Amino acid sequence: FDFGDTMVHQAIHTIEYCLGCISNTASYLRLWALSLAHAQLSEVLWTMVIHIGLHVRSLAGGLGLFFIFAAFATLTVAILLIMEGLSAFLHALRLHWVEFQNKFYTGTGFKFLPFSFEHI
Amino acid sequence: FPELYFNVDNGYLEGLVRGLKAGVLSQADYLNLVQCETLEDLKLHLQSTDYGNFLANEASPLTVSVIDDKLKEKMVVEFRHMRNHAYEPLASFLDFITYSYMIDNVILLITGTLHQRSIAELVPKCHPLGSFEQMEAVNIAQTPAELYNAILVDTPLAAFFQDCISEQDLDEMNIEIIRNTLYKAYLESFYKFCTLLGGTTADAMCPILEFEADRRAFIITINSFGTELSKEDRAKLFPHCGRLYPEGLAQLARADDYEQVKNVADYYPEYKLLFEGAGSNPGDKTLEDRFFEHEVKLNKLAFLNQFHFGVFYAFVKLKEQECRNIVWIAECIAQRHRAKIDNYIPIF
Amino acid sequence: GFFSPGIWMGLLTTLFMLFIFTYGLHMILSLKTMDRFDD
Amino acid sequence: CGPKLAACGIVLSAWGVIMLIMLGIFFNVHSAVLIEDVPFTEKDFENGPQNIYNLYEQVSYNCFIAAGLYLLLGGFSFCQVRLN
Amino acid sequence: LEYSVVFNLVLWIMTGLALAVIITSYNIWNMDPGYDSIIYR
Amino acid sequence: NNPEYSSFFGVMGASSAMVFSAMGAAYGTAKSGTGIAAMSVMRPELIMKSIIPVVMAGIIAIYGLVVAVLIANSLTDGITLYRSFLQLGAGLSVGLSGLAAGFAIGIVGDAGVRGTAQQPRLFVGMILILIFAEVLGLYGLIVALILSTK
Amino acid sequence: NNPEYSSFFGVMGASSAMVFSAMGAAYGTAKSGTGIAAMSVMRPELIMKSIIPVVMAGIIAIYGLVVAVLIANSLTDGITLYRSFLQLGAGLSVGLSGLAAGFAIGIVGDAGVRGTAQQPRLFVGMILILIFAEVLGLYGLIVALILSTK
Amino acid sequence: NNPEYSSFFGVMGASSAMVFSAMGAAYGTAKSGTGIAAMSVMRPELIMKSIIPVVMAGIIAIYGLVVAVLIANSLTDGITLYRSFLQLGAGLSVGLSGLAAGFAIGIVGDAGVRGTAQQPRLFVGMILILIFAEVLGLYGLIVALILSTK
Amino acid sequence: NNPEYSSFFGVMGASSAMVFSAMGAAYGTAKSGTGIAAMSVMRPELIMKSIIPVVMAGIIAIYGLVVAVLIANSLTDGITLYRSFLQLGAGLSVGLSGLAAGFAIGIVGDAGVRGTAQQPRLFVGMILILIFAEVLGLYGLIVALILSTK
Amino acid sequence: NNPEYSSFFGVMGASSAMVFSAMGAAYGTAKSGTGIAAMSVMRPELIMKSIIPVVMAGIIAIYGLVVAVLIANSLTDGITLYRSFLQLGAGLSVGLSGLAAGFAIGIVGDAGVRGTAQQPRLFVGMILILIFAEVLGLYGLIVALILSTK
Amino acid sequence: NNPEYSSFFGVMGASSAMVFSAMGAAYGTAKSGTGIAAMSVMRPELIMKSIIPVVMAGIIAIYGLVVAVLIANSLTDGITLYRSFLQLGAGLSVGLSGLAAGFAIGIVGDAGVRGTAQQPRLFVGMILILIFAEVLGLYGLIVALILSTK
Amino acid sequence: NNPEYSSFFGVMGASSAMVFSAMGAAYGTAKSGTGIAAMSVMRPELIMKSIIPVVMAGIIAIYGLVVAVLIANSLTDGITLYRSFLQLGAGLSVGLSGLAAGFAIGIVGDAGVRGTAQQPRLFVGMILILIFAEVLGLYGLIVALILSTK
Amino acid sequence: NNPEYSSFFGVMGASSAMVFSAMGAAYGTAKSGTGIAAMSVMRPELIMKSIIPVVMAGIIAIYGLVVAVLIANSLTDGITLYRSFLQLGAGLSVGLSGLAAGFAIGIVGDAGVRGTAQQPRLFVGMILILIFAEVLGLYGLIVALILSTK
Amino acid sequence: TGLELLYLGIFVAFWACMIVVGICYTIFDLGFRFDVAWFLTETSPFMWSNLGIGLAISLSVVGAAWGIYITGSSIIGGGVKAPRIKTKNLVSIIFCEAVAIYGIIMAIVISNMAEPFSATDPKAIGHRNYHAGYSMFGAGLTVGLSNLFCGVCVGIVGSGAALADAQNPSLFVKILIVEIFGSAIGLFGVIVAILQTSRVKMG
Repeated sequence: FDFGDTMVHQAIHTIEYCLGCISNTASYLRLWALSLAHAQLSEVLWTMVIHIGLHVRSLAGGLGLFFIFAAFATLTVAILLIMEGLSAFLHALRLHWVEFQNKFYTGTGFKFLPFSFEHI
Repeated sequence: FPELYFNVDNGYLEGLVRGLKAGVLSQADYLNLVQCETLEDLKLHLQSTDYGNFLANEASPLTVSVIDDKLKEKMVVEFRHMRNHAYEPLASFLDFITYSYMIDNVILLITGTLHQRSIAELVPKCHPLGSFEQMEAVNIAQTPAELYNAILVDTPLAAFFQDCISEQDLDEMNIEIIRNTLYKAYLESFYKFCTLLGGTTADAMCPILEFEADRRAFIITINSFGTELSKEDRAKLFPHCGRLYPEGLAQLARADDYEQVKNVADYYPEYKLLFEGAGSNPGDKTLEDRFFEHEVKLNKLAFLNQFHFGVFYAFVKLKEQECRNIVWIAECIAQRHRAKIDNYIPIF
Repeated sequence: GFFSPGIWMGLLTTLFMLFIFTYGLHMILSLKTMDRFDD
Repeated sequence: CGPKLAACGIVLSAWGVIMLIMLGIFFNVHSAVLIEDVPFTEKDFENGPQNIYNLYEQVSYNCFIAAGLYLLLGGFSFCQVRLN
Repeated sequence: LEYSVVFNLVLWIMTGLALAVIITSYNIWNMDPGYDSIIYR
Repeated sequence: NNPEYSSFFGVMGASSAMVFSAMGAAYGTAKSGTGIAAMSVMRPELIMKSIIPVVMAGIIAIYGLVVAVLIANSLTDGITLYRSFLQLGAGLSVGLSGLAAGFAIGIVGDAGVRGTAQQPRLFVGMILILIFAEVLGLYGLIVALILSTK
Repeated sequence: NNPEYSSFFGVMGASSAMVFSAMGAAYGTAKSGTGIAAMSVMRPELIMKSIIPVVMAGIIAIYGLVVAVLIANSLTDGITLYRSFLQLGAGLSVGLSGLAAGFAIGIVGDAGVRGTAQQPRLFVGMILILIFAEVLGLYGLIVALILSTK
Repeated sequence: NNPEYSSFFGVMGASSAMVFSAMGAAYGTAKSGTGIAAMSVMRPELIMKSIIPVVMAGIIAIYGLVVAVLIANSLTDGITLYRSFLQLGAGLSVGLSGLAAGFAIGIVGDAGVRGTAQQPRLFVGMILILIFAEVLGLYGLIVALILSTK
Repeated sequence: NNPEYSSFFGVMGASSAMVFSAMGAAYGTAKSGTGIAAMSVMRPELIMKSIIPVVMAGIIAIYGLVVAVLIANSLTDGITLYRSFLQLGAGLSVGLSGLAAGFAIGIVGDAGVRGTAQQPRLFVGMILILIFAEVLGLYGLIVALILSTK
Repeated sequence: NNPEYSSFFGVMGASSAMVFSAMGAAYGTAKSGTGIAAMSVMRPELIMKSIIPVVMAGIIAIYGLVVAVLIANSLTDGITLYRSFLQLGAGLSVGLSGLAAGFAIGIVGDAGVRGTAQQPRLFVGMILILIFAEVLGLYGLIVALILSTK
Repeated sequence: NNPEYSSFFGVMGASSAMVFSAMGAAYGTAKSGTGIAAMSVMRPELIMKSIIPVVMAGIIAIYGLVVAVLIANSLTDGITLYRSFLQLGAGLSVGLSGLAAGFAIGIVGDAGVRGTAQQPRLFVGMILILIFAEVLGLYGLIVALILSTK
Repeated sequence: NNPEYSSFFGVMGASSAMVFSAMGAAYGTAKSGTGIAAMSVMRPELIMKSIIPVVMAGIIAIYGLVVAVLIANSLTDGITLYRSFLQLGAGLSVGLSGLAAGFAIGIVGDAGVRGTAQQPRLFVGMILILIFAEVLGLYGLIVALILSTK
Repeated sequence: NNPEYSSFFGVMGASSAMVFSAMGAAYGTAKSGTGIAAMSVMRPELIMKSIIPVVMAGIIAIYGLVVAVLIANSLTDGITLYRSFLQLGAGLSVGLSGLAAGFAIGIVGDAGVRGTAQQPRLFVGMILILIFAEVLGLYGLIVALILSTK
Repeated sequence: TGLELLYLGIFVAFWACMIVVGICYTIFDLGFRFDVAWFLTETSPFMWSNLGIGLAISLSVVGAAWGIYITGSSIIGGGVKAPRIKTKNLVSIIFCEAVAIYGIIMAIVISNMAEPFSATDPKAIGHRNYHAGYSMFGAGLTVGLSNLFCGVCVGIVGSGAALADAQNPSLFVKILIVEIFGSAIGLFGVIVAILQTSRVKMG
């Protein structure tokens, strides 16, 4: 064993924990951050679109509202349901991979690989 | 971007070299040349185009070796003219063309000096596009160490040696490792120069120089398999510019059979079509012929702009290919081996 | 103040014709000569 | 058409109806949050709530009509997804 | 009075002298010393 | 009473918070998106995993949005000038720190992705280095929250 | 009551919403449309799939247009200086965020399309990365809608 | 009545509408023309199909002219400072949008024709990318009408 | 009474503490992060030791955070102009010193990582070199703490 | 009556007429001179024919002199700003036109001389192309004469 | 009545007269001398004849001296601004014309001298072209004498 | 009677007289000295002759000194702006003319020494060319002696 | 009697005398040291001689120190603005002349040291060159001592 | 490199001052200085007019100069290997001269509309006179800069035609269409400049 490498590893871990108690403590602000973004996007995507179908008469508004709502659905899917979803997905993975797991999960080892016909 | 400055110094030379680019043999011209039966006819056909009088004041018993020399004589006179007429931004670029020949001339000088031959006997064998102005290296010639110091003093090449080859390396390395190591430093330096000449020069030059870096890597790999070169010596010679540099360059350096090289070319659809397009079987186009064919298809893209240096480099490499073409036609005619006469590369 | 009529008009000319002079001087300082001549 | 357009029309039909009927309800209950969607005017503040209530009915009808077009898109697409 | 005159005289003389120093300083700072017979060794 | 120009500095707060953050996230996405595109050529497997820097660069836009919205919704005609300087201070403290973080994510994302093409073990190291880049936006957010509510 | 010069800032908002988003969408179209052309020689099939960067570059100019029209409809001969600054803020905040988004769409589009030509699997990643670029215009639009309507 | 200098900004609007559209249409025509001419030696039939980028660059010159005529005919010594600023805005908006469009038209025109002469199937895609360059001029025009007519 | 602009130099203090420290930490992270990524291929085991320059770059942004927070905590509308200049001096003192420390950490990190992979012995040296960079952020902090409490 | 400084602009007119025309003539003589030198080595017989672009560059200095003298004779202590600005307009209109025309003569000279060396048929065309550039000098002189005599 | 300050412009006349003429003659001597030295390794007999460019550069400095001294010998306390601006315009008009003439002498001297060593017939051409360069210094003198004697 | 601030321009005279002459002599000594050192590699004997461009560069520093001394000894508290401007003019005229001379001395000293290394005949031409560079300092001096004593 | 905002010029003199002389000595050391290091590779024995250009650069810092200390002891509260300008003049005149000597030393040091190793004779010539650089500092000292005690 | 770093150095130093000055005059409560109303009144209308006239010529001539040397240097270069170039391609120069002609047409018109005031107070000068000054400026600036761009364009594409014609005689006739679209830019720079001038009168 080496006392030098032991100090390097234990110092890095201690520093990452001590600085983590600033940065990782702040890191969960990501939640608020993206939540606000999601809410704003949703309100804008409604406001810039749906109101075109909100004409003063039943027929004249309802006919336009069909196509206007389809554009609204398309945009809310691509932006929110797909991409901001994928954002939250990937951020939450990061929160697990570091800010959670770094307290306890070493995450080093060989993957077990069962030999099988299923690999054909 | 370029038009703020380009025509201020280069507008004439651009119009000149484009004039010389009109003066090329089309496919329709080659389809006259290959029909004829002797060098006297070859002369009479070439006499009708910009090669007019290239075989004037010369012996009636023509030989393909005289045709070869007089084709190059035209090309080198045209180049020396453009280099004398150019201003420093272009002239430094034209000098970058000439290093690709001065390297090979220095390989002769080192080779003869390592065999104790006087360099004055090598002078007539040096390529005219790489002849030196300073001659104390040539005049002294006493020892490889003396030549190496004289090279660093006299020659524009001095910077390339300092980046890659010491005097002690020159004493121990084979001259073909020297050729490719100097060339590695050269192509990377000339590519860096073309990235610093941003915009239309960079966008015309980088496709070519990045291809030449890949081309060395592919060809050096398939040629190394039968040889004492290690995987480390391959890695030491592959130029770092080409599309392979992030990974495929290391994969080639590991590779030791043609299929493992095609497994790199499969990641790059241009190169996949080059290898798929040549098995090198009897009557096939070879891998080498496809690299020369593709290099022409890239050089043809230089003239599709108006204001950049890519035309001068592409022009030299196209007239070089015109010399190789007309010599190859002249061999097939002179030896009656018409079965491969079609293997010229259709430049334009 | 920091400016007066003859000064402000003096600069809107001078800090204009000095731009013109620099365009002139850029082209003149861009002058070069060949390092070589024909045989 | 092809199956891609029919699958699009199925998903659009479902989500369009689900949302537009919820809006039609929220308009018919005259919920306070919905005001910004209603195309009212300065005269609609005269007399009392009767003017704004008539607009809530008109706008609720816009959504029921639009949901009807999504039901028609549904029936068409549930045929086309089987036919293609 | 004449503060704009003093100020512009001082400002443009000091701009001109600052540029003529800075430009001259740049040209002398970044000359090629050109010792070619030894620069490679 | 309170000076007529006062809300101009509060507006530049909100604007800077969004603008410089969008420049930061754009640089981050441009450089890392280039690295992903170049890496993909011989790595169909890594394309999805490599999006990490790109999405992380997006966070800087959102920190910019958070402060920009937080300032923008706090503006009024009556603004005390002091509150406008706090809002400029905030909008730069996030905005330019997000520019800094975006630079780091762009350079690191590009290099980290290419290095991961060469050596798949780097994927963990890339995440860790991108955290030390990304937190520069977060520190800029913290200061901008404190300033925009002092 | 209000300075006659007051509307000047609000006009620079309406202008800058369109100007800097046009620059962003122009660069986004120029850079990616150079890549599409270079690609198409090798892969004639990918032309219609490769347009998407250009479509998103168009969308950034639409965010410019949205705010530019919203401000230009909001302007009036006596506008309160507060609202004039809020409009300058909206204009810059969409406009320069649009520029940043356009830079990202440009770089990502060029790299993404060339990479796709060499690796068809990149197309999925390229679209995702392009949405993470194009949304920077949309975040600028959010703040600009807030400021112009506040 | 109105201030003595009032018409100056509106005049700069009419000038900027033309000048930046002459910059945009010049670069768009110059860059496209270099492409068209250099290309045409390789494919002498494709000049007519390839003129379209220059016609798009002429269209964004028309946008600058239309606005500059409208500003110039709206001007008078009696003009109120408000409309003198709206006209400045219309002039910068169309002028620099036409500049952006022209920059894009030049790049995609040149890359487009150079690609097309190698691979004629690019043409249908080239038209679409050029439309998304030229329409930035149309969004510049839309804003500039909505300002200058107010 | 104290001039109403007096807080401006205070918030520029807090901004400069943050921003220039984040710029230093970003550059220190970007160069060292390039070094790590480019090193990883030849010595994959060195990634976890090689993070140290990156961590020290991150620390420089923490120095800027601390001072920007201390400045922010000390602000008030009624602040005497003297104290606001102290806060600017503190802000620039940490902020630009951290820029300097970050520049050094970037250059030392990139050289230090690439050297260490060819020769492990360098590590013992380059950590001490990096200490002598990072201490510049500490001196900038010490001065900024003194100044911001006079 | 008139301002104490009034004569300054008209003096700068007289100066600019000479100075910018000397700059244009100098460049025109320097480029043509370089052309002549590097032509004469190969075609010594063409010197006496090829000096033409040099004398024409010399004539562009004369156009400046004509105006510079005509302005200088027109000056007086009491000169009204009207006449003084007409003289400055004259100063630019000749001066920068001579600077422009001189650059075209210099470049067309340097091309034309090195062209004629290889192709005697150029010698008429070169002088037609140069006479167009000399008329650009007249299009300065003519208005500068008109302004000075107003 | 005569103001203070007035002698400054007349002094900057006498300065500019000498300074820009010395810069013209220095450049003219520096290029010409480079030409003579780099030439005279091959053709030593041409050293003496090739001095002429350097002599004409010297004459440009003499024109600067003559104007500077003429102005200096006609500065006076309480000079009217009229004569003082005339002295400024004179000093620029020689000084910058002599600067331009100096660039022409320099370039022509270097091209003509290194050319003449390859081809002796160039010499008569070089002298004529140097006269067309050198006369620009005389035009700067004629205008400067005219202005400085009103 | 006469203003404070009057001495400032005369002091900038003494400064410019020395600073620009020392810059001139420094360039002349730098460029010449690097030439001499490089030359001596081939030629062991030419050093004590080839020093002369450095000695003439040394003279330029003495011209600056002479004027800077004359200026410095002339200044007093009560000095009129008229003598002060004359002292500025003197200091600029010697200063920048000594700079122009020093620029030429450096270039012709270096070229002259390099040519003399290969060809000893050049030394006489080198001295003549160098006198025509050195005299520019002397013309600067002559004007500055006149102005500072006017 | 005397104004405030007045000792500032004399203080910038005290600083400049040291700062520019340190910059002069720093360049004069940085080039010279690169020379000594690059030289020593083949001629180790020359170091204790070839240090001279560095020692000379050290004397340029000492010239700065002498004037900066002289001014720093010559200042007083409310110093007459005349002496404050003289000390500014001194502080630039030694400072920037030291900077000029530093540039000359740095160049001839880096050339002369390399040259001395290839040519052992050069060392005497090199000192005789360096004396003509170092004396530029001494000329800057002379004028600065005159001015600061005038 | 060097002059671009000098132009950038001046440009950044200038805007770094202007950000600070604009902040200072806002925050110190000094909006009674930075009086753009003062700048636009006390600057004489004759200055704005004569910069307009001078730039209307000179910028048109600068655009026509690049027009000439960009096409001309290609005409000469191609002409060596293709003598046919030296006549047909001259039309591109004629369109560069036409861009200068458009300058001088417009600038003579504007010049021959200027007249002296006999007054010096902004109230007595009055709106008509100011509007003449500013209009003649913007008009003269608009023809000048529009011709600057137009002439560079026609230059560029005239080298276009010439370098293509050097390789195939037929191309010039078809390529000539781009020179027409280039030339229209200078004509637009006249039409608007006439309109910008068309209503003015000094007195």
